[PDB]
Amino acid sequence: LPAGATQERTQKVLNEVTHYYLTKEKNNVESVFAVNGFGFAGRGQNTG
Amino acid sequence: GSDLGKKLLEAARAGRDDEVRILMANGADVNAADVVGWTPLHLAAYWGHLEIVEVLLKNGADVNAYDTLGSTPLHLAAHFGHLEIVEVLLKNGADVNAKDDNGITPLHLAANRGHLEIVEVLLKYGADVNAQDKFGKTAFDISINNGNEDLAEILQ
Amino acid sequence: STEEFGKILLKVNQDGSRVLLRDVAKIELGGENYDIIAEFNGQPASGL
Amino acid sequence: NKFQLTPVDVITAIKAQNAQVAAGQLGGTPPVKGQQLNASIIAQTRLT
Repeated sequence: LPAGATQERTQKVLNEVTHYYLTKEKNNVESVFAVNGFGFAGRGQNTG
Repeated sequence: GSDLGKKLLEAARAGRDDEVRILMANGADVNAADVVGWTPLHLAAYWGHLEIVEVLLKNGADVNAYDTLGSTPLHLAAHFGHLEIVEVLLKNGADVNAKDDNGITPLHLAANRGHLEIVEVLLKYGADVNAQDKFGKTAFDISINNGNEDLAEILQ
Repeated sequence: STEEFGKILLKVNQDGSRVLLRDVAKIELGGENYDIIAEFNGQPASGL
Repeated sequence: NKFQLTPVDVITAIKAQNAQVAAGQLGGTPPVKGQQLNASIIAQTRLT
């Protein structure tokens, strides 16, 4: 998410991502382990 | 300094009901005391051995025996939630308003740990609700400090 | 316990009333840190 | 001596006014719902 983005906003996007995989890829995906506040570029509320 | 006296103290602590009965018959002193003034009835009450409390009282043990700091079997029974033992001690004429060296009573100790059932039984046997310890604290004060509203209601 | 932490006497007022820690704060068991939220198919999760 | 001061006052003043202070964040975790902004709080930094 962009600069200053909050935990709550990032959780909405991870929920959209989680829902997609358990819906449009229901046949292929077993589970989604969503992690709010950690990325490979860096960590904080605007990363997941 | 009797050998059978020391065995009874150790026996009554571990909860050996049959070994107590044997030592009673062998003529062991029921009112034998520790270095700290604890009797078998003190230890039976503390560790919560009901049958031994009943057996010791049947063989003429001092129900109001006090340790070197003024605490009685009822203090220990009431403090650590041994409701059945509190009833038996009180049935055998235990001093419900007994003060230790701090002025602490069975009602204070029961209220401290929020033992509602024990508090209500102590009150039935005529526990002084207005009794103060050396700091001027009542059971009600203790209940308020701990944030126990159920217990505070009972003492009001 | 939260109860014992609540009883911490912060000060005694001049009138003789008591200010306990629970009179100035809420007291609960929580995390050391709240910067990471983990989920497994949308439901709360931890892991190793 | 002219200002009634000693090396103790100097050392005390240096530790206070040459300090790097941790001051948390705006919208820090755990946040309230609806929080729009997450931003680092900058207090005193080391003198340069």
